[PDB]
Amino acid sequence: KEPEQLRKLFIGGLSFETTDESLRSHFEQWGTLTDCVVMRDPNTKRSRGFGFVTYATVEEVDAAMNARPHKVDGRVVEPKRAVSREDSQRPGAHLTVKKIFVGGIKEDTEEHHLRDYFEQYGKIEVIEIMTDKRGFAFVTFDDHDSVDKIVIQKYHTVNGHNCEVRKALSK
Amino acid sequence: PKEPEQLRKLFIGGLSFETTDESLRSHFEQWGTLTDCVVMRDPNTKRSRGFGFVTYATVEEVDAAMNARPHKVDGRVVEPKRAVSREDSQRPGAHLTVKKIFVGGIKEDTEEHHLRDYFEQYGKIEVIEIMTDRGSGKKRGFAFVTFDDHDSVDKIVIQKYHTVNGHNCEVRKALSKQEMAS
RNA sequence: AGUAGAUUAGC
RNA sequence: AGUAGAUUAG
Repeated sequence: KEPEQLRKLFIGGLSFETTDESLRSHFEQWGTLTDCVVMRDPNTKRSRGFGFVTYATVEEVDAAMNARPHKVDGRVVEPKRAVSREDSQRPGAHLTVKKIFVGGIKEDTEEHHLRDYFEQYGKIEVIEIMTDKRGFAFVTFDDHDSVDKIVIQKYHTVNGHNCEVRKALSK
Repeated sequence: PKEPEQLRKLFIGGLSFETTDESLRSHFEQWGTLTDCVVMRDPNTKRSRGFGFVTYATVEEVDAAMNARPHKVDGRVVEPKRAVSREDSQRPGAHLTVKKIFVGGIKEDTEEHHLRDYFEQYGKIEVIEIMTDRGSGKKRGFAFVTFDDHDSVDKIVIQKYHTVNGHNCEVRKALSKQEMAS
């Protein structure tokens, strides 16, 4: 089957009223839910303002993301690809961005190589190979979910060779 | 439509210093087609650095090569391992040989057969141990699995996600009680 | 002494 | 409390 982590969305900005039951009845419009939970404060039992929805298939996850915007219990909420507990500890893991850093490209790698591999994740806006070639490049998408789909994957083969993918940064 | 290059690549450690790209190739193409084969050399001396990489066309061929250990290349037994990505190679101890993994993030209803059901596919299991807290009696949220061949572990840690009992869980090479307090 | 690729952070 | 799951080191 497909790994649980790839079938899970993080839902940001929940209302205090939002429950496992209310969250479920909304997001089950886009598929079957293997799990649906609001994270609550262990001591107060207040909602902590976010939850998780898990579909049976990644297709259903994709459908829910394609049906943005999402309003739950009177509140616009923010669904994003669920970053694993391990990757969540890395700085910038949770930023909403449209641009990725691509490092480890070989010297004969051209722009159409990068386009051929990254098209599958979403509409590409801009590709820029760094010149001085220094072995890295930048790709800009029009939808942050395109980036999120990319960084939850481990390997990326461009022109027959692995390369590392990171969210592009401000500093 | 291939399989990622990183999963098709083996690190070959301990090469004879006379081994070349071609001699390394003629040995390892006995187990399949090689999309690449290289001896790593020092940039200034051009001398061999004592290790290389071979990449097969399919991971199936990688498995065949690993199942044919030991491998003697140009008179010397070499040590082939799953090629750890440059990114993962930067963390301490990434290349140490272990048969035992730490498994963290298992739910309270996760049983011993759940762990065995998922990890069997990587190799013969020797020992599974779910950690229960003394003084409380219930599960602590992690476990340990011991395999019979380190390559089983190496095949596990080059994958990203591991769904045990319907939930993701993290896998790390196990360190000793001493090594951890440090 | 030894078996981890290093041209993987933009003007 | 209010947008990252600490029951993830024996």
